[PDB]
Amino acid sequence: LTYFSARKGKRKTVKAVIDRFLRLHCGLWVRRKAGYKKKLWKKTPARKKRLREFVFCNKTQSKLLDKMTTSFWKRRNWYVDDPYQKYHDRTNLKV
Amino acid sequence: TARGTPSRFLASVLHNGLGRYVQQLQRLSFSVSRDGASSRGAREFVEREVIDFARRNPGVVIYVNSRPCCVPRVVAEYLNGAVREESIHCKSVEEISTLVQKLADQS
Amino acid sequence: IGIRLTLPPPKVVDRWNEKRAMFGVYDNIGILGNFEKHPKELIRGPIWLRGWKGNELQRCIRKRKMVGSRMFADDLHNLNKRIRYLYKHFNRHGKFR
Amino acid sequence: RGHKGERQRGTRPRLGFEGGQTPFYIRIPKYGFNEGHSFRRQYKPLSLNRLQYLIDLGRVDPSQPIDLTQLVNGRGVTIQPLKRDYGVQLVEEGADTFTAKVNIEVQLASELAIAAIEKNGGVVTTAFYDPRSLDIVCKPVPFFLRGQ
Amino acid sequence: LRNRVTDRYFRIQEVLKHARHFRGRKNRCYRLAVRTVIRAFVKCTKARYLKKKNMRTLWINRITAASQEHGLKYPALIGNLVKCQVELNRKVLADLAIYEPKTFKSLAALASRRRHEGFAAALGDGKEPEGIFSRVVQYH
Amino acid sequence: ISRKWEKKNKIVYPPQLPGEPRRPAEIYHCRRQIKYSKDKMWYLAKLIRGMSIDQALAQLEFNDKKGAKIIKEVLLEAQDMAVRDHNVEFRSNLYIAESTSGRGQCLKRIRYHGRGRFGIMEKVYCHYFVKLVEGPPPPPEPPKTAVAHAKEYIQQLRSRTIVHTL
Amino acid sequence: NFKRISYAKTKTRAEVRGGGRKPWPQKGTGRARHGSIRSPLWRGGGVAHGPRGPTSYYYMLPMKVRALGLKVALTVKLAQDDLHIMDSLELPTGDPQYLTELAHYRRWGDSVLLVDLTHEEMPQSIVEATSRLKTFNLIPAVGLNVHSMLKHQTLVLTLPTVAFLEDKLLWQDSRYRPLYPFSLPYSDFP
RNA sequence: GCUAAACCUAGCCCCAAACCCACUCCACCUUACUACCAGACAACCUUAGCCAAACCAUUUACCCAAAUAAAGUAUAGGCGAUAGAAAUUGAAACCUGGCGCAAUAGAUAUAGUACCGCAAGGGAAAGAUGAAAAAUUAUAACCAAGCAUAAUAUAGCAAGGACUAACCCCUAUACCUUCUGCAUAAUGAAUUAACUAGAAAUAACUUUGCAAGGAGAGCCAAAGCUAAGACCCCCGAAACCAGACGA
RNA sequence: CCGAGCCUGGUGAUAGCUGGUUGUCCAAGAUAGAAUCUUAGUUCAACUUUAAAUUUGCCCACAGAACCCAAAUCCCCUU
RNA sequence: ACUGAACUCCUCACACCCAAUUGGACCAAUCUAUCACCCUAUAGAAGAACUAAUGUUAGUAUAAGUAACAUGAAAACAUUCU
RNA sequence: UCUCUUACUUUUAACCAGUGAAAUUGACCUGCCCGUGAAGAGGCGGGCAUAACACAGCAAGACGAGAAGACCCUAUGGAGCU
Ligand SMILES: [Mg+2]
Ligand SMILES: [Mg+2]
Ligand SMILES: [Mg+2]
Ligand SMILES: [Mg+2]
Ligand SMILES: [Mg+2]
Ligand SMILES: [Mg+2]
Ligand SMILES: [Mg+2]
Ligand SMILES: [Mg+2]
Ligand SMILES: [Mg+2]
Ligand SMILES: [Mg+2]
Ligand SMILES: [Mg+2]
Ligand SMILES: [Mg+2]
Ligand SMILES: [Mg+2]
Ligand SMILES: [Mg+2]
Ligand SMILES: [Mg+2]
Ligand SMILES: [Mg+2]
Ligand SMILES: [Mg+2]
Ligand SMILES: [Mg+2]
Ligand SMILES: [Mg+2]
Ligand SMILES: [Mg+2]
Ligand SMILES: [Mg+2]
Ligand SMILES: [Mg+2]
Ligand SMILES: [Mg+2]
Ligand SMILES: [Mg+2]
Ligand SMILES: [Mg+2]
Ligand SMILES: [Mg+2]
Ligand SMILES: [Mg+2]
Ligand SMILES: [Mg+2]
Ligand SMILES: [Mg+2]
Ligand SMILES: [Mg+2]
Ligand SMILES: [Mg+2]
Ligand SMILES: [Mg+2]
Ligand SMILES: [Mg+2]
Ligand SMILES: [Mg+2]
Ligand SMILES: [Mg+2]
Ligand SMILES: [Mg+2]
Ligand SMILES: [Mg+2]
Ligand SMILES: [Mg+2]
Ligand SMILES: [Mg+2]
Ligand SMILES: [Mg+2]
Ligand SMILES: [Mg+2]
Ligand SMILES: [Mg+2]
Ligand SMILES: [Mg+2]
Ligand SMILES: [Mg+2]
Ligand SMILES: [Mg+2]
Ligand SMILES: [Mg+2]
Ligand SMILES: [Mg+2]
Ligand SMILES: [Mg+2]
Ligand SMILES: [Mg+2]
Ligand SMILES: [Mg+2]
Ligand SMILES: [Mg+2]
Ligand SMILES: [Mg+2]
Ligand SMILES: [Mg+2]
Ligand SMILES: [Mg+2]
Ligand SMILES: [Mg+2]
Ligand SMILES: [Mg+2]
Repeated sequence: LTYFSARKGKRKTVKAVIDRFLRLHCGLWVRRKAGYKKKLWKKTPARKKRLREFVFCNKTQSKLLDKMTTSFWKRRNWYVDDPYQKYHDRTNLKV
Repeated sequence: TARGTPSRFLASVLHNGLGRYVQQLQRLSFSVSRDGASSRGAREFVEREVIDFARRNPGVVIYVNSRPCCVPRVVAEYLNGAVREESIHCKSVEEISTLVQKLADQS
Repeated sequence: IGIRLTLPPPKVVDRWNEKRAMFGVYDNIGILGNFEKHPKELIRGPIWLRGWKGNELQRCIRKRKMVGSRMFADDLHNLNKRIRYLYKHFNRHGKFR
Repeated sequence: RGHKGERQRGTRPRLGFEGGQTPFYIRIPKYGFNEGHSFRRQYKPLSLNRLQYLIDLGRVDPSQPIDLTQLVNGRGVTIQPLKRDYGVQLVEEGADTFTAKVNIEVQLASELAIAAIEKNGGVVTTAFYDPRSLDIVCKPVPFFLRGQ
Repeated sequence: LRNRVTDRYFRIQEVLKHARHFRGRKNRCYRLAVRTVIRAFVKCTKARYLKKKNMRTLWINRITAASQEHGLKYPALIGNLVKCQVELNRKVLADLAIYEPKTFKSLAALASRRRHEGFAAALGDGKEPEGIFSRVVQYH
Repeated sequence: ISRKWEKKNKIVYPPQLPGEPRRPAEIYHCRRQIKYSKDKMWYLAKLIRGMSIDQALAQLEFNDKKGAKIIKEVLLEAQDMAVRDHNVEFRSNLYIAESTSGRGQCLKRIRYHGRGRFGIMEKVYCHYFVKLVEGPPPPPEPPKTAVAHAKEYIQQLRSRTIVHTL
Repeated sequence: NFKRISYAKTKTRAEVRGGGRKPWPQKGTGRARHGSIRSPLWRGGGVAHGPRGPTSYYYMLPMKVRALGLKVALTVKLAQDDLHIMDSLELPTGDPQYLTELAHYRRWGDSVLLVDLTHEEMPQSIVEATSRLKTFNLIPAVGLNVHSMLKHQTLVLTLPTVAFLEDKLLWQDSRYRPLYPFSLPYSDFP
């Protein structure tokens, strides 16, 4: 996506995925489930909880997001009071 | 291709097999170079195993030119006068040995 | 026909002349010259590339940004057209998307 | 390139297009994950394990007051001020095997690290810096090459 | 131009060399020759099996003819020879029939006698002394 | 271009021995850039080839074509050259060995067709070549006789042999 | 390669003069369809995939890698005995005759490279002989390089140059990580 | 044997440096290149559109004043495609070279000539001796397609297996492309010679180097970092818009 | 050659449509479907390919898999 | 009972029959660095390879020596005649 | 015009001589019947035919030359008009 710019000759990120998603340094991605703020009256509690809970993404679209994003979004970041520091690293993963 | 290429019937020179056998390869003429990476095979050949080759085959005669050459050649002359020029350009030692041996075998 | 009947004249190549014997000298100057000069400023060439690597459109945008103001009108027109074609090609056309 | 069509004609669509179908990132809603990331405050970690390692190697002397400038001169931690890291925070890990007695200056500090340093007899002091202040601190020489 | 091929002459004249003897504009031109020379080579390959088969059929015809000249037919002759344990392939059989018809007459008489032994056996399989020439050798 | 035909005469054979066959004097001659079609004058050339110069030039004189006169003046010039500076005793003791035609360096013009289309006219120039040889003309080979057919057939039947075996 | 810069440029169908309009129509005539003159197919046309202007083939290897290259080059020289050391560049005669004579006597080789510490201390005799000659080249310690020492069949060093090279290369091997480039001052590095 | 074939120069391209141009004999804005008379005649205006968004209608980089970095971040946006900074930092030389072409190449150029067009405008091709031509000497002879030298012989994609023998015998449904599937009576191709069409990023893999560090500021990192390698074509519309040219 | 002229320029306009796509040799290799102003296309899946870490993969032997109203199949330790 | 294959056996050697796609080993010619010197080697680079685009240019063939074209008559070449 | 055509003349035409084009052309040594076959065969299978080579006529076929079908469909191609 815009593999070369006219002003600097570099790749360019789509801010859509920035607004929608989040990346962890492991390479994984997380997202808010669709349909979580619409038509809640007819949805049963279990369903709306499935919608409230975050979810990961399979590797195809993970690669899609990684390709369209730049390395600035893939770097390591040391934030304060970040609930995702527990998860920016991976533990007990073989093959 | 057969029809485009000539043809012949089998025939041995002078019926060599009946009486005493004679190597139909008369003469060899090596043309090698001091320098040139292509001529290293021939240079090491004449270093090591031309001596024992001549000892094994006294009937054949060998001449070596050892002059400036981009491609080393070997010429073979037979009793009929048939000539066979072969390029040993950048070629392995054992393969050169096999080649010269089959040329000695060839009529 | 493409072949030539007669040989060409022999190319004389004096493998020992000024620059062939002097070649490469003063390239580690930065390393064993207490870092007074880097080899990028040492080379002779255009101003839009002195120690820079880049593909076609990168070079084009760089040379219009740097030396574009000094450029002739026809050259700058052809160059703008070139960057336009290259932008749309690299970004819209090809495999791998 | 294939036989025929956009594949070898070179006219395949942009990345993330599913033939008019609403793309994945388009159908997925927006949520406030990464907002003000360019304004969120950052600090690089530092472990007491690494600090003891550097003290043992002797690149930074505990006899003198340790500062982030001495850390950056010892290459204990890299700094990227224009990447909006306002300094360095200590880490609980490494409280054991620690006998530095250091008069450490820091930006952020863990209570356990503070307790360990105070047990070993050292001193901990926090000090806030600006972005450009931190730049000229972690790289003093380039700032002095200007004359300001 | 920075890189241009110069040996086109040679790399096409090799094809024309292989196609020299053809007829018409094929021998002269190249694109008319390439489509034909590769065809000739594929036919040279596929002609080997046909050579094998044709020469086999020719030996068959010759042997059948010589047998009928002696009054025998090829299937019976071959069956009797195999029964009598003589594996003479059709090439040498035809060559023998040509260059020494006396030995071929002997072979045909042998085959006929073996047919007669086989007919006696068809009459009585066992309960009889086996044919002298139908007798077999056992290897171990 | 090429003009080897004129050089063909410049050669000089070495002296011949007393006790050897007298060599027959041969010469070449040609004319260049005639306004006529080679396809047309080739007929004249192969008519005159294989006979005596006199009979040839007679046929040409009485042939109602344009190339015939040119050919006959060429032959007369060749005859005169041969007698004057080629050591030819008898001017009439000549016969043609090789008479041929060839294309020349032509010119290209325009003819106009209808509806604005145009065609190209190719003005034709032709070179003419002849080789003369002294001595009587060689006789034409008569048709092979029935006995010749028969002996060829029987020698073929005798040359055939067995195939695909010893 | 790194200092190389190309200069080839070829004109494309847009850069070649003319060729804007369509020469003949699409459907009327029996000729093939063509959009303009100066396409790559036509004579006088442009190049489709050609050398696109003055290119750059610049790229920098790591300082440590370059140091190791120099180290191993003069190492293999020392090993193959085409290396030689002397106290200084001094000779009374100072002529190419004596220089080539000494070379042929000591069995150095056809091509020789001389190394000196700085650019100013080369005596008149040596500088004049080397300027008159071409195969016996001279360089300061700064200009030393694998390319020249490989091209020259022999290499010649002086003790100050040896000390200089040892210092620099061992400093590279024991080097400390950079924070700001070494062009600027440091506590220990001059 | 002719037709032909072969050449190496002219010159040109890319950079760098340096700022550059005009008879001053006559004539040339009336119908230009025409020696000589009463007019009141004067310019300062957003570019748009193709295309992309797989439609299209908001929108879609094209510069206007330091190279690198920050940064493709802050931001904007049918929050979609896509567009996109700044503060701040801060570069080190003379120009006379070419891993640029050598007559289908390279400037279109032997020339903006011939030629075509009312006009704007479009726009070419080629040449080759030798030290001396006040030496036309002179095998340089040998090579593309095309012919003649030298027509023809039952029957067959023109060949192969072969054969004593060229043929006669057995075998064998031209090529490419497209297509479920072509000898197919589906396309393309007269033939020779020359020109003519896969350019690229992260992210991975291989090879080196160093290593809790790597990199010759800036960036990355829970064995990573730096360098190299290799990876993504050509021809073609009807159309649209702006400005000139034409009764 | 006016359903609206010709010339120049944007302009190498675009084209999911047609054609073409240049040296040699070896190997593996046609594969369920969904969505799409989508059905001459594309994205994912599936299949195919390459390099690596690990171990079970395939065939399958008894038992086992519904009331309503057949050939076979799923699962499956052994071999 | 026989005939009957690229099946199988038989002597020798074996990487040497699939579209799209993908993975590998070699390499023509060129410049460059370095060698070599009757034309080659090791490395890098690229305007790096054409039996086909109603492909462009030039030449030459088939159709074809075909279609098509032309000069009123006589004579002294002065004239005369239709 | 026709029943129902004929005869004559000029051109045309054919022959001799001069000059000398185009569209087309994969290579061709270019037969018929039946059958098959991408469903209509000069090229395939089975039969038949068969000294070679021109000139002049015919138009049955070569799905003949010609013009990238205008009819119909498709294109998230156009354009005019309302
Ligand atoms: Mg195609
Ligand atoms: Mg497709
Ligand atoms: Mg498109
Ligand atoms: Mg020829
Ligand atoms: Mg068999
Ligand atoms: Mg243009
Ligand atoms: Mg236009
Ligand atoms: Mg166009
Ligand atoms: Mg050009
Ligand atoms: Mg618009
Ligand atoms: Mg700034
Ligand atoms: Mg030109
Ligand atoms: Mg030109
Ligand atoms: Mg036949
Ligand atoms: Mg195709
Ligand atoms: Mg079909
Ligand atoms: Mg298919
Ligand atoms: Mg078929
Ligand atoms: Mg057909
Ligand atoms: Mg046909
Ligand atoms: Mg058709
Ligand atoms: Mg079609
Ligand atoms: Mg060609
Ligand atoms: Mg590439
Ligand atoms: Mg529009
Ligand atoms: Mg009027
Ligand atoms: Mg129009
Ligand atoms: Mg008009
Ligand atoms: Mg296009
Ligand atoms: Mg395979
Ligand atoms: Mg389509
Ligand atoms: Mg199981
Ligand atoms: Mg087998
Ligand atoms: Mg095998
Ligand atoms: Mg395939
Ligand atoms: Mg080679
Ligand atoms: Mg090319
Ligand atoms: Mg072609
Ligand atoms: Mg046509
Ligand atoms: Mg056609
Ligand atoms: Mg005709
Ligand atoms: Mg006529
Ligand atoms: Mg008339
Ligand atoms: Mg009548
Ligand atoms: Mg007629
Ligand atoms: Mg005529
Ligand atoms: Mg023509
Ligand atoms: Mg039929
Ligand atoms: Mg048939
Ligand atoms: Mg038949
Ligand atoms: Mg018809
Ligand atoms: Mg038709
Ligand atoms: Mg059509
Ligand atoms: Mg559609
Ligand atoms: Mg539309
Ligand atoms: Mg439109």
